[PDB]
Amino acid sequence: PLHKVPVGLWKQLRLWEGIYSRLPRHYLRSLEEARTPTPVHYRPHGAKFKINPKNWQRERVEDVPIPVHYPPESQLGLWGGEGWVLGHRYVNNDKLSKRVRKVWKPQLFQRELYSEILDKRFTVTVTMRTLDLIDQACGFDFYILKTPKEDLCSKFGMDLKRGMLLRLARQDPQLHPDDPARRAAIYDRYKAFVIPEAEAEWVGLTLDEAVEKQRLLEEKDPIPLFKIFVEELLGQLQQQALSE
Amino acid sequence: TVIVERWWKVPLAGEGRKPRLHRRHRVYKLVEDTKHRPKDNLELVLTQSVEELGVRGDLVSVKKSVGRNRLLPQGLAVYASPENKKLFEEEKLLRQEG
Amino acid sequence: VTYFSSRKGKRKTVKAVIYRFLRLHSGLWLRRKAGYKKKLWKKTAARKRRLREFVFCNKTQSKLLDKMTTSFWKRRNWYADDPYQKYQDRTNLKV
Amino acid sequence: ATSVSWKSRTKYTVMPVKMRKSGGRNHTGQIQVHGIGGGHKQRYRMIDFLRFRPEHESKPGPFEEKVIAVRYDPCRSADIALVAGGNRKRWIIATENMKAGDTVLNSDHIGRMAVAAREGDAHPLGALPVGTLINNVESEPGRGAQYIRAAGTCGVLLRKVNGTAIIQLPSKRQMQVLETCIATVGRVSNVDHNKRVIGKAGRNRWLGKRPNSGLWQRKGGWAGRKIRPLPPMKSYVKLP
Amino acid sequence: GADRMSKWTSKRGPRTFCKGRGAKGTGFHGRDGKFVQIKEMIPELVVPELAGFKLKPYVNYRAPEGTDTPLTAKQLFLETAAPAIEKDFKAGTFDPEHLEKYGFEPTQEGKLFQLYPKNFPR
Amino acid sequence: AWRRDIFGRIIWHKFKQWPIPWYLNKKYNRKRFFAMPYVERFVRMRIEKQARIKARKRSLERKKEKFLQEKFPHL
RNA sequence: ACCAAAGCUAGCUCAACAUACUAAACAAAUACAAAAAUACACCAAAAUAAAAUAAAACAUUCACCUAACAUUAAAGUAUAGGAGAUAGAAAUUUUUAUCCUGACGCUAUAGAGAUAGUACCGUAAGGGAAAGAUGAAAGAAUAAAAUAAAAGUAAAAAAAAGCAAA
RNA sequence: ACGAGCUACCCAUGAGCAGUUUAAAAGAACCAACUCAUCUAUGUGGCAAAAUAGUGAGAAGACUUGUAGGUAGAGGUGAAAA
RNA sequence: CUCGCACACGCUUACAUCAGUAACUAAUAAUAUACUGAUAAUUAACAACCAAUAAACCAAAACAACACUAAAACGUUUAUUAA
RNA sequence: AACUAUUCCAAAAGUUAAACAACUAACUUAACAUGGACUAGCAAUUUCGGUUGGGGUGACC
Ligand SMILES: [Mg+2]
Ligand SMILES: [Mg+2]
Ligand SMILES: [Mg+2]
Ligand SMILES: [Mg+2]
Ligand SMILES: [Mg+2]
Ligand SMILES: [Mg+2]
Ligand SMILES: [Mg+2]
Ligand SMILES: [Mg+2]
Ligand SMILES: [Mg+2]
Ligand SMILES: [Mg+2]
Ligand SMILES: [Mg+2]
Ligand SMILES: [Mg+2]
Ligand SMILES: [Mg+2]
Ligand SMILES: [Mg+2]
Ligand SMILES: [Mg+2]
Ligand SMILES: [Mg+2]
Ligand SMILES: [Mg+2]
Ligand SMILES: [Mg+2]
Ligand SMILES: [Mg+2]
Ligand SMILES: [Mg+2]
Ligand SMILES: [Mg+2]
Ligand SMILES: [Mg+2]
Ligand SMILES: [Mg+2]
Ligand SMILES: [Mg+2]
Ligand SMILES: [Mg+2]
Ligand SMILES: [Mg+2]
Ligand SMILES: [Mg+2]
Ligand SMILES: [Mg+2]
Ligand SMILES: [Mg+2]
Ligand SMILES: [Mg+2]
Ligand SMILES: [Mg+2]
Ligand SMILES: [Mg+2]
Ligand SMILES: [Mg+2]
Ligand SMILES: [Mg+2]
Ligand SMILES: [Mg+2]
Ligand SMILES: [Mg+2]
Ligand SMILES: [Mg+2]
Ligand SMILES: [Mg+2]
Ligand SMILES: [Mg+2]
Ligand SMILES: [Mg+2]
Ligand SMILES: [Mg+2]
Repeated sequence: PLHKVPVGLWKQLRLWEGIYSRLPRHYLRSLEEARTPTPVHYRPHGAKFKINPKNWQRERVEDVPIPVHYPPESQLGLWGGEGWVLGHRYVNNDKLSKRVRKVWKPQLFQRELYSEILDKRFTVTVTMRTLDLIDQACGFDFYILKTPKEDLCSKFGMDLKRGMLLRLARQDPQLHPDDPARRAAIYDRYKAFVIPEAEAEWVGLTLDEAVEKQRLLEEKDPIPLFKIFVEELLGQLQQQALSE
Repeated sequence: TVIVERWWKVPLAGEGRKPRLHRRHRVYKLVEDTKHRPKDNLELVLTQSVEELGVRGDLVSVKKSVGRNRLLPQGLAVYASPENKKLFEEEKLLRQEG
Repeated sequence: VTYFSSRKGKRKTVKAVIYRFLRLHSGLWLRRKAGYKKKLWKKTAARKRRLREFVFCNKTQSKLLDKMTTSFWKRRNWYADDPYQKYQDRTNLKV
Repeated sequence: ATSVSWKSRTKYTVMPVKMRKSGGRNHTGQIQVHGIGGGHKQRYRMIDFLRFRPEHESKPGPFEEKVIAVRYDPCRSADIALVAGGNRKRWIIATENMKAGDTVLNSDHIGRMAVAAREGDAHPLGALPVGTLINNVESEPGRGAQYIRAAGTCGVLLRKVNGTAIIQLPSKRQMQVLETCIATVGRVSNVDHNKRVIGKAGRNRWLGKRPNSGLWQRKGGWAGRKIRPLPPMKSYVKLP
Repeated sequence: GADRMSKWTSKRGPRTFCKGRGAKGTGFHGRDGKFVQIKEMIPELVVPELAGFKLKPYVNYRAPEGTDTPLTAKQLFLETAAPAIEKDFKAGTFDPEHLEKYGFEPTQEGKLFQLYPKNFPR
Repeated sequence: AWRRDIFGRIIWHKFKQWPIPWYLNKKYNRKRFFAMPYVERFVRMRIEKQARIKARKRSLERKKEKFLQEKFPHL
């Protein structure tokens, strides 16, 4: 016999039933759409169409991402959207030579970075690509607000972002307690990214953490039947009092 | 960062279908190592006067080692960004005044 | 030869044929002679000519090539400017 | 699976402590070192290898200890001596002629006049004469003794340059150290340990030594008599 | 080939294997190694005087059964709290804040036998 | 509580009374209520197996009706 | 005349539909040596599938091979390949509802392994059976009723000479 | 994936070795228990998928042995007999 | 004619009493510790379960006087709390 | 190939002169540790052409 719905859709229809239904819509819409991550290891060709060199004919051409592995320790730092390339290689690059398994590993560095909005120095493992992206986006906090989830690739990056996004939507006074000058000054330049509060606490969440959170907002000790029966009784007694 | 390219051409799937991959599409040739490129420079705007490099309110080009690990942590410089640039446009206009 | 393909279940063509032979529509196959670019200084001009020819294959070879080649290659082709369009019909054949 | 090492006891005791041999196996259980196992059962005596160790941090000065008894040790080739002063006892490695009912000085104090060296004496290197025999030699000051502990071994103090001592290890290699490091003066106990004759294979087994393999290996290029110029001098002196 | 299927029991193992049959522990091991019983952990049977009362283990056959109505939270609310509540709302003395006079209990942790975590066996 | 055990079954876990709170408890801490990823495969199998059984129970009942209808055609 | 022989049921197979997809049953006990109410902790984790095989050997290669996108064509075409074996697209095209669900599928050596993952066999992972037939009634057993047909025997040992018959 | 309850080697923790000879508990000697397995005959679908009868070697040691643990197949372990 | 009584480990009712055995177990019988049924049964003093943290203790077991070398398993007491 | 050690270039952190002559370079390296090479160890994959008055040796193709 057959499953009525394809198994590929069993993950999706898992999210249409049960507690996942009661999750905030903006969050589910942030998980739904998977935007193609910025090319990192493979280098993309710009054109859609390319003239075949051998053939002399106009050829349709597509860009296929190269699978990259992210060890879990990459989720503790920020590696700049990159990771391990697991693959094979020919020796000497002659197609006729041996074919050999090969893995290319990113070069990692211990670097401490300063977050303005979070007023803190974090000791983080980053790549040279991360530093170039921070450089290019002109600030640490900039790089973290200005980059999509798929491009950071870190749970830690997403938690940093959740944090300073909250600090922006709240206008948290505890940022710089003594100097409202510094405070307004900093909260000023980042005014482009400011989002409401209901959105800001759901940004960097894994589906697990989300389901937990929603389970805790929904936590209620079932109401004693004495209450409900008392209210039914007061309803009936007030309708017996108002009819005469 | 290693930049890598496929030895075997991948067929097309054009409608938005995901490409159908074989094991032979896992064989890569190494086209570049970014770390081995001749390295670029970093452009900054100094907020104080550095010994060798220059004055407060100056536009300087250094090597990224010196800029990342000395100047920017110590608040001796800021990035070349436009919003940070207009500040020193104004500073240059109100300096030469008095 | 693949008689039933994996994806389509159709019958594949052996491309190694399609590069060295030519099928007229009559069923005759046409081929180059072997070794015609090889060691020319060492050969007679007569032999060289015999080599520069385009020649026809015997029945057995023809049937073999037809089996190794799908239907598409046996279709009637009208090419503009085609050298060989002159030769694709057969004439005055009493058998 | 996983085994825990027996080597956990935090507080120092003169009392013999019980220990578990493991023939050549690492903590995973695989054989790392071949040919070890099943000796006689042994207790272990904790040895204090820092010879200058002021009892209380209150009185820092050079102190003196009495040698109570000199005992055999199963764990090391040298013979060891029980040494008591103040309220405290410790096991130290015994110098050659050290005997029971004895007096032994432990001092960190250098001086311009050096010192007349007895046996049990522990002094900083800079405080000794330049021909002296030393054992239990520290590397970095405050570290504790590592070098020249084996039975009947002695190194020699060679010279003193630039607030630094240069000594000669029993392998006849030279070692450069600060002159602030402590050493004991003399040859280590039990000098005839060299000439001991193991009579029978059984005796070897008593020492926890399992026989060599039976496999026949042809000798390689590594084999022969290699005559190498003696190695350069090790310096534990960290230059600025 | 041993025995897989037959259930594991104290009769089966070595000397060192002692596994109770499921009676409940009445105490702890004390100082001397001797065992100490805690008078509180030993169930105290509460038995009424049966002698002066008339009921029997069986019932007369011609005695009727009845229409079977399972007790519901509602019926119990109507036999107890409803007369008192109606009496004090009709009199205007009803206080939605404190219902405790009607027998409602806000929290269970004060009283001896609690209903929800269920402090008593039977 | 409704929990998911090692085997991926959705189980009703009754609670137990302890003198110490749950994070300080060795023995309880070494139970796992959650499944690892491999378990997901087995879960699927379970479903399918179940589905089969139901599927051919249904077909049986259907069959039994037809037989009877040609044995007792009083309709 | 013995040994035997015959049933037609148990259920199964393949699809359709379908809601949606870990059944049933939970009082206690169950992750101490599972089924043992009760004491200060720890807890947890990921790395490319490989090869048999095809190439008449074997070394690059070798569809499918536990990753949703179907259907009609384009097309076994463009391309890719020790340019060998083989592999192989796309642009672009086509697809009209819902009911009429069943059977030129099996019938106890078949159909599920299944009366059962049981017995039994393995230390363990694991392997894994066989077996049913009276009648409306057996609350009709001095019991009544239709095959007596396999090999094996009995009823009934053998009598010169020979592929055993012609 | 599963296997070191057999066997190889280890780790913990226990247990055995009587008589005789010797200044001696000396990998000495005689000889039991104990441990092995020399030589022959039985046996060869056997009592037994390696035994029986005799006969032999060691027998305070590199000895035998119980219990609980360890090392795992690209491995382990090995007084090498693959 | 002489491998006996007990315990550990392991087996799990194969043990006990009464009855039955045409056939089933015993490599045959007789009958029964082993097949069948019914009914019972091993009772704790033995055994398992049965404290932590500090602190003084260098000093073998060998009839232990005292030693040998291969350097050796096995606890007292004092303090602090121990339902 | 991987892995284990070696050696080197690059990456990464640095450091010096304001360099020399007349009228930018050079050097540094604690533990980790990346990319690309080198030399070994330990290894991985695969194969033993045919004819032959049997095969082998010899001979031959
Ligand atoms: Mg030792
Ligand atoms: Mg010694
Ligand atoms: Mg040797
Ligand atoms: Mg040898
Ligand atoms: Mg079994
Ligand atoms: Mg027991
Ligand atoms: Mg027992
Ligand atoms: Mg008692
Ligand atoms: Mg092949
Ligand atoms: Mg073949
Ligand atoms: Mg082959
Ligand atoms: Mg394959
Ligand atoms: Mg090519
Ligand atoms: Mg070929
Ligand atoms: Mg298409
Ligand atoms: Mg069947
Ligand atoms: Mg079957
Ligand atoms: Mg017959
Ligand atoms: Mg005849
Ligand atoms: Mg064992
Ligand atoms: Mg004796
Ligand atoms: Mg002897
Ligand atoms: Mg014998
Ligand atoms: Mg005889
Ligand atoms: Mg004998
Ligand atoms: Mg003898
Ligand atoms: Mg002898
Ligand atoms: Mg074990
Ligand atoms: Mg192999
Ligand atoms: Mg091996
Ligand atoms: Mg050999
Ligand atoms: Mg049995
Ligand atoms: Mg009986
Ligand atoms: Mg019998
Ligand atoms: Mg090889
Ligand atoms: Mg291969
Ligand atoms: Mg040959
Ligand atoms: Mg041949
Ligand atoms: Mg010949
Ligand atoms: Mg011949
Ligand atoms: Mg030859």
